Amino acid sequence: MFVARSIAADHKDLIHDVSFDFHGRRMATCSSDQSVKVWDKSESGDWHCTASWKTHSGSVWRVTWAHPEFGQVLASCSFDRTAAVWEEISHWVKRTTLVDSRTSVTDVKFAPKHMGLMLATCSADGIVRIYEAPDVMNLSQWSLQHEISCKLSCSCISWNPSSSRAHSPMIAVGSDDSSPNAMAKVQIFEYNENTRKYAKAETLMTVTDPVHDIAFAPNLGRSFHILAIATKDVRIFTLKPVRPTKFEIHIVAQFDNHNSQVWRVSWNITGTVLASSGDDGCVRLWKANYMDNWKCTGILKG
Amino acid sequence: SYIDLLQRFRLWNVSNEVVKLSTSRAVSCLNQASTTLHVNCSHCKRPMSSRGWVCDRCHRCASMCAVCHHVVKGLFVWCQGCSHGGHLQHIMKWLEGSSHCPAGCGHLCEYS
Amino acid sequence: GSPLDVLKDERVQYWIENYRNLLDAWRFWHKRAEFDIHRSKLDPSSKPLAQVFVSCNFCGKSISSKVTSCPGC
Ligand SMILES: [Zn+2]
Ligand SMILES: [Zn+2]
Ligand SMILES: [Zn+2]
Ligand SMILES: [Zn+2]
Ligand SMILES: [Zn+2]
Repeated sequence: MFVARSIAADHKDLIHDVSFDFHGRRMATCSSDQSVKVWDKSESGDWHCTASWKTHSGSVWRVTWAHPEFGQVLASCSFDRTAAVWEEISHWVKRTTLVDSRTSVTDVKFAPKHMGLMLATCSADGIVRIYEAPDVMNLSQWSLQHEISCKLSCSCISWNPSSSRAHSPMIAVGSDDSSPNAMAKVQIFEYNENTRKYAKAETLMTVTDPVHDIAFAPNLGRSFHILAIATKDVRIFTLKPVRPTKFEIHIVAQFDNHNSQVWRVSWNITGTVLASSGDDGCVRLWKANYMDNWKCTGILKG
Repeated sequence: SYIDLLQRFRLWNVSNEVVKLSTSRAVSCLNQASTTLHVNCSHCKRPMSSRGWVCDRCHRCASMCAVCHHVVKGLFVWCQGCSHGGHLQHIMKWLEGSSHCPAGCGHLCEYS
Repeated sequence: GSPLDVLKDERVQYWIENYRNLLDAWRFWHKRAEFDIHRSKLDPSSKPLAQVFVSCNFCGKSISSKVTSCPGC
């Protein structure tokens, strides 16, 4: 039920990551030669360009957007042990740098809007840092708030998008160390209001192979959570709280339709279709059937 | 004399352009007699600063479009009966086709 | 028609907010305005959006009997 098309865009070098905005009208593509671009769209249905600049001293890995109720903020992280914040004055300018790392930075993500304007950043040394902006007037003033150690090399992070009044803020981080020894790879933390700190919640001991990406699912008023893991086989979990908070953990998907290593995972707006891009050059979409069973619903070739 | 004649014929867009450019001090200062407003925040009932759009106590965007739900940095149309409003043209377009307040408070904001 | 005892659940009021956010994502703004007009009538326990308001310069007390005169001053 899914078709393909080719978008009319020209790029000089290989692309590394692509992200969208809230409404789905803008775009940002980090490239190989340390250049990022903005791709705006018109009523007719075509993409034009608006900006292009060089940012870091090394390869740029991931870029992401921020909620419109704060501005037109972006975020990028590179191998040069830095992560920068941009804005829009029709020329983007730099407003802050995060130099407090001592090794390559691999991921940067924006916290949900319902808790202010915060930022999460993990390094290869095995540490995550939670930043914040006390005022939404000055984007040059940031403060380090929390510090979490994982004791393992970090590869991916993800926030919990739930915005209920009975769900504490929680984060998840995965590892990719290829050691012969068997150890847990995915960890989950949560923030305790009474003591104001982040504590370990659960460790998915069922996973020992390296993990390359992790993504949560928009809650949309559900009674549990959904998580997806990107490893030698795509896995889908289900974390449900039992009245740190105890959780019940299950498995509902162990697809092997790649014969390779999956590399990226991303959900849609409602939280019912999944996208997986592997090492065979094809993108496959999955979706739950009419009997709460996950069955593949389309193969797309590059 | 020129300004009075212009105001008789109801041409404000030129009358005020004369005041903006006129070389006399009194006529230039004639533009700034009680032409500044004071706006506070309805959640906390405290006056706001001069160059900001966020409340310093509640820490929430007090100037939100009732229609487009974005931040209003520029012009802000306001209603004196229910204290709801937003962007100029958004509200003007909305009221053309309906007679209810966009915020949804049961107020006929034009007396029908 | 449901009574005010059912609408006060913290689970019924999450679905409505999620629906409103979904509508705003697609920029169906007038549809959301109509939905809000319908909802504010179907239940009286909700609260319309809280915004700015103007004040009398000398009085201070919330202008909101000469029509160009402060209500209290
Ligand atoms: Zn306030
Ligand atoms: Zn608007
Ligand atoms: Zn109103
Ligand atoms: Zn009104
Ligand atoms: Zn007064």
